[PDB]
Amino acid sequence: SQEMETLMESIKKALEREIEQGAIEVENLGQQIVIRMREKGAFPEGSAFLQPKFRPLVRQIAELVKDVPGIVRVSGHTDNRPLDSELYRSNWDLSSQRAVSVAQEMEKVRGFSHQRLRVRGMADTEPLLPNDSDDNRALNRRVEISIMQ
Amino acid sequence: SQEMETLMESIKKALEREIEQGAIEVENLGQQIVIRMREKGAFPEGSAFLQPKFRPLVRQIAELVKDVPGIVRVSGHTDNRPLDSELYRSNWDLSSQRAVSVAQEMEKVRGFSHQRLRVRGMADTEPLLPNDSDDNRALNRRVEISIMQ
Repeated sequence: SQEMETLMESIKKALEREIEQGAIEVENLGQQIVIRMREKGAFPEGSAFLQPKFRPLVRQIAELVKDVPGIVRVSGHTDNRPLDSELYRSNWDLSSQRAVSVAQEMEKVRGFSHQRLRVRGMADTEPLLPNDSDDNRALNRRVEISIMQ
Repeated sequence: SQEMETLMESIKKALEREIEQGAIEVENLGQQIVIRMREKGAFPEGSAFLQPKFRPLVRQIAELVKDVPGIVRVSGHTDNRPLDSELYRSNWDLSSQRAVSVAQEMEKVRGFSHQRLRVRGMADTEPLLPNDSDDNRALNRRVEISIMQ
């Protein structure tokens, strides 16, 4: 587990500003490191299109973990509001596509193995917060990258 | 698992016909029941569009499992051939969207808990066989429904 702690703090350091700005949270979860990335500044609402300024952050994360063993699971999330858009068939679709964008962006980093990636759409099944206000529903719409040894 | 072993037989007998044809395969892996649906007959090649004749089979599976506890994880898979797609951005996308099509169909069944579902795209990271023949690749392109107690 030595590599877990060194890896976690290494990420914490490299992402210091993003963490301080609330755009990212990094915490240990059993034998996995979980990186949560807020919707604001990463995706436009209702869209899976990864936003320009966020691409490099994603690649940085990929850079940080490329030399570590273990599955990299990318998971998209929505709030519990039914979705009305013509582009996506449901919350499963949108949460799924968001994880797809991030995974596609990570595998562009040379040395980051494609084989390590797993993509998940979680729709509204794993809330962080009760869906009882706008601020909360927004925090639930994060994308998560889980590093699993 | 006795609730599972019963479940499994209920499934094996429910889908005996399709199990014969080779449309479905039912295995048991640990405390989990895996249903593998063959690409041919369920999805066109290169498409996440669930074929009309295959929809009722998916609903039937949702019916058979609606009464047991446990996560229902739907996973799409591809072979390792690069996707030549207008419609899909990558094998993550296509494999992902296939799992979305199946999940959306299952939750149309009354009493089936939306909250149980998980959607994953595995691309080519979990071959059942090496991608060295046309039969093998066709086989790798299945979709799986995993029932996890």
